[PDB]
Formats: sequence, structure tokens, C-alpha cells
Amino acid sequence: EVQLAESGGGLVKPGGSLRLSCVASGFTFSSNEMHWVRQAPGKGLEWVSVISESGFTTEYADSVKGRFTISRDNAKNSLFLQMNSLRAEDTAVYYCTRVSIFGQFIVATYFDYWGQGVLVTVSSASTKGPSVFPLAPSGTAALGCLVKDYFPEPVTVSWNSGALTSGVHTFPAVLQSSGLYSLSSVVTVPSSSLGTQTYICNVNHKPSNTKVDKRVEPK
Amino acid sequence: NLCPFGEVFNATRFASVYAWNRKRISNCVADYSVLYNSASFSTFKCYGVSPTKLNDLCFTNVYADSFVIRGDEVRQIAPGQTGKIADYNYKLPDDFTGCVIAWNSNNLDSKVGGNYNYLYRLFRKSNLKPFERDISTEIYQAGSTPCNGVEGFNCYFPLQSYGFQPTNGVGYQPYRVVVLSFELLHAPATVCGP
Amino acid sequence: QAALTQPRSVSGSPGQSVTISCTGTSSDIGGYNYVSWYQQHPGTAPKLMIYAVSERPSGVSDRFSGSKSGNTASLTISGLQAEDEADYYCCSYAGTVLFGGGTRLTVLGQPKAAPSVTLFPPSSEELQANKATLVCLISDFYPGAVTVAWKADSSPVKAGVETTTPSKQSNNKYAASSYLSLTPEQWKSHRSYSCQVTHEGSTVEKTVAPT
Ligand SMILES: *[C@@H]1O[C@H](CO[C@@H]2O[C@@H](C)[C@@H](O)[C@@H](O)[C@@H]2O)[C@@H](O[C@@H]2O[C@H](CO)[C@@H](O)[C@H](O)[C@H]2NC(C)=O)[C@H](O)[C@H]1NC(C)=O
Repeated sequence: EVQLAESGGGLVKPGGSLRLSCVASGFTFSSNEMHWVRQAPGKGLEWVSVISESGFTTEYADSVKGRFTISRDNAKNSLFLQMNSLRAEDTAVYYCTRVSIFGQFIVATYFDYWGQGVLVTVSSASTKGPSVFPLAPSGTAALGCLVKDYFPEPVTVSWNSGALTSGVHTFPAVLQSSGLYSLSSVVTVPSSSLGTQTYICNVNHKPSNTKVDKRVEPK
Repeated sequence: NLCPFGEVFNATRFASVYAWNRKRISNCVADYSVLYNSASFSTFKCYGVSPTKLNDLCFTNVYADSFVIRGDEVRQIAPGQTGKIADYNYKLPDDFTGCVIAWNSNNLDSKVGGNYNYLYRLFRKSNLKPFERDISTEIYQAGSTPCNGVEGFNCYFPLQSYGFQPTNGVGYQPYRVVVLSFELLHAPATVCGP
Repeated sequence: QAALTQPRSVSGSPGQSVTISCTGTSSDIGGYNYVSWYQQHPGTAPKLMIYAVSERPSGVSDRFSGSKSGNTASLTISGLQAEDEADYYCCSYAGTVLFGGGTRLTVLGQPKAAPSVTLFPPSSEELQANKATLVCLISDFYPGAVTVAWKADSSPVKAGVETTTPSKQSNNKYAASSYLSLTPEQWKSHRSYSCQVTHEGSTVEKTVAPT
């Protein structure tokens, strides 16, 4: 069976370097054009680079030209990708995949086999508690708290110390290009209850023993 | 007045490598860094001296040789190489100190059913000398039998068509190539960076 | 924007059919038969399902079929099964690799549902910290696919948008959020900002303004 076995991913600071490798088995490697394709979290497939069977021709996407070098070692059934001057936006899963070349033509079954994919994370985020901000409510009203710029996951959020759970929706965090997370939590309550009742969000970030109680009031 | 690099790099058609064209550039200001950044090039290899430093010299003449070969053949357009293209079509001297630029031209030089207008020399009695250009079309004799100008057994037409097709693999697709050579004579040096 | 254009979301009930389109130009889909379709489940590599427009590898269900007309290719999936829920990518490699942007296929287990959208302006606390975050919370939608566009007054907003992927809630509908970052003086200068959420071709919009 054809197999492409990738390795070499990992976590690196912006500006740094990594070398990805892809070891082929079960087919004549030197008869195949090899490609790298990547996928940023939640996004589409983005072609990155190609090397011809002999290794003599290489092409690159504009997004990586000048910084990435594709190379191969046919006698070792190996494909590589050298990644220098890495930037946040190179954070992605990187796949290798083959294109058999027969009689100098691309075969119809191109990309018929792919590596398993390796995650590349380009970030300098370090442990950081969140900045918490109230999200004021304007027969119900929505109020919440914005839980910004923390690392790493998770945070928990309670309301009125857990006495209040109906109408609470804590949303999954966004991951920012800086490497930091931010999430929000909102609770929907009767409009009649504003002022004469007071609402407090309790944010716990155990990776950084930051506990915050904050009440949310109308303005 | 800017040097007319555009009529070489952006020419509608290029020459077959065996019939490679030369363009003399003179009497003008030439920005080799802004030509580095004209567009996106697959290959831009300067032998000897950098482009940013070329912007500080002057030459009597600069020559732009251009033609089309396969992507996998561009590595032959370098000093000290061999193979059909360096041996029989276009040869650089060991001591070369100019630049070699190349880019994929599949979109322009490939046609469905094959662009047969781009050729290369496949057979030749001897190797080209540096910068020789041989557009001879005489039948090549592969055996002991004389040929007398007719193709047949062991008597071959020396030029072979590339037949570029859009669906070739990347290593086989057409690549436009420009070779820059720099000539300094005992005469005024009129091509300079700004 | 991808080189080949696909819809973001398609869906059908179990046992029914669905088609995913892929539009290119006469020099790729229109001119050549190097048209392929790939299936991708979360956390795994793409898998080839259709190649040469209409041919399927051995082992692929014959419920998957492909065709093309003009510059548009179509993947059709009949007799929908739960395991078909996935992202699908078309591709054309007639000398240059051109990918589609991907279609999320949902196999409906419940009626479609339009999102609720809650939009919050920057807090006065944050503005005094020299920052300004608009928070657009999107909840209870199904299929789990949405596109978010932000307006400054009447005009589109490019930079400063961060949007989550949809994630399944307990009730099997989906949630997402979109965050627009501005400077405090950007916020104070326009009359309003707007969060526009499109789900199954219908748009829900919320607006906030500096009080
Ligand atoms: C090769 O051509 C590109 C494309 O430019 C077209 O042709 C030029 C000669 C000129 O008429 C352009 O306006 C045409 O659009 C050239 O790139 C252009 O360079 C000029 C500076 O001379 C710049 O103002 C344009 O915006 C550029 N356009 C693009 C697409 O980048 C390029 O410089 C030409 N290459 C060489 C070697 O001259």
C-alpha cells in the first residue's frame, strides 16, 4: 500500500525555523512529483510548493516564496520542506501528497495519497491571565463578560457564583493571530430584573490563578 | 532613460533554444534590483556579483540572451554543466559572471495538442563553444552509411520538437530563460545603475 | 478567495441526494478533464473520491458521482448516510494546481434553524484602556455554517476581524463568535458598526453606535 509518513512539526517563535519531512513507501518515489499543501485552522486547502521527480524544478506559492525551500532525496524516498522566517500566518497543518508522472504527463489520479499531516504553530504566547470587561445590557436583556487575551486554555466562567445557570451561554474561545485566546459569556435575564438584581461573572483561569469577579451593570 | 528590459522579458514569443536570441542593451540606466522585483521569477541566479552591487557598476554593453527550455533543463544554464542543452544548444563559459533568470511559461508557450514550434538540437558531432549559436539543419549521420541529406536509417534530422502541453508535469513544462552578460571594453561605459 | 468557487454549505436528509458545484474558467474545468473531488473529515487527511471528472477509486461508494457542464463541475451524493457529513474540496490540476474553497456537507438530523445574533459595543472600561472590541455572538443555528461580514457605517470592514469556527452546542445546533478590533478613535468616529450574519443565504444584522 502507498504510504506517506510525515514528521517534524511543532511550536516555534515567529522568525524561527522548522524542517518538515515526508518519507514515502510502497511506490517508485523517483517517478512522482511531490507537493506540500497546508490548511490553517478552520480554513481551506492552500497549495504551497512542488518539486519535480528529478528534483530539478521547484515552484512556490507567493505566500511562502523566498522563505520555504522544498527538496527531495530520491535514494532515501524522502521529501522535505525547510521553513525559515516563520510568521503567525504560517500556523497550519502541513500535508505532503504525490503526483505520479507517466510519459511526462500528470496522471488523472493526482493527489491520490496524502500524508497524515503535521501541525506547525508559530507563536510567542506565554502564560497570561485574561483582562475581563463587562458587556452591559441595553422582555429579556443580554449581558455578559468579555474575557480577553489569555493563554493557555481553558478558562471557566460562572455567574453569581453558580447560583445563576439558566440562560447562561459561555462561547468557545477565538484564537488570535498573536497566539492568545479571547472568549465571551452572556446570560439572558428578564428586563424587569435589571437594577433591582445584580449580576457578577466569576472568571477562573487555573493555568494562571487569575480569578476575577466582575459585576455587569446597565449604563 | 530606462533600459528596455521589458521588450526582452515581456516579449510575446521567445526563440527556440537552438536559435536563441541576443539583445544588446546600451546607453541607458538599468536598475537590477527593480528588475529582480519586476515580477516573480522561479530562478534568478547571479554568478560572481550581486544585483544590488551591479547597480554601482558601469559596462560598455550588456547582453540579454533568451529562449525556452524545460523546467528541468534550467539547471544546465549554469557554468560547468553538461547535458543536451549545454552540449548542443546553449553553452555558458566556466568563468561566467552574469545572471541567469527563468520563470514558468506554461500559460503562454503550451497548447492543447502540443506546441511544436519550440525546438532543441538533439544530435551534433561536437559540443558548442561558449555562446556559440548553431541554426544548421543538416542531416546527422549516426552510423557508417553516408546520408547525402536524406533522413533514414542512422540519418536523423538534428532538431527535435518539445511539443509543450499544458498538462505536462512541472519539470517538463516550458520555462522562459534570460541570460545577462556584462561586457566592459576600452570605450565609454554607458549602461549604469542610477 | 479560492481559485475555484464552491458553496460554503450544502445539506440533505438521510436517504436523499445533494450536489456540490465547483465553478472555474475555460482554461481549467472548462478545458480539461483533470477535475477531482476530495473528502475531509475533521482531523484527517483529504481522501480522493472522484477523478477525471466522473471516475471513482475502487472502494469509494458508487453513491458518489461526478459530472461537468461548461466551466462548472458537480459532485453528487445520493442516498445520504451520516458518515458523508464532511468537507468536500474540488480541484483542477491541468498543469497548475487550483483548489476550491471547500463545501461543508451536513446530513440533517433536525430541521434547519436560523441564528440568534447578539452584538455588544466596546465597554467604557475597555475604551479607557485604549482598546475597542466589538463582540458578535451567534447561537442556535443549524447547519453549522455561517459567514460574517462587518460594516463601518454603510461600508465593508476588512481588517481586525477574528471569527471562530462553529462548534456544536448541547442541543446539537451550533454557536460561533466574531470579534472586530478597532482603536478607540475608529469607534468614536463612525456613526455605527454592524455585524451581518448570513446563514443558508439569509442575513441577520445587528448594529451598535457610540452612545
Ligand atoms: C513586464 O510587464 C509588467 C506588466 O506591465 C505592463 O507592461 C508594462 C511595460 C507597462 O506598460 C505596464 O503599465 C503594463 O501593465 C511590468 O510591470 C509594471 O511595471 C510598471 C513600471 O514600469 C509599474 O508601474 C506597473 O504597475 C507594473 N505592473 C505590474 C503588473 O506589476 C514589468 O515591469 C515588465 N517587466 C519589465 C522587465 O519591464
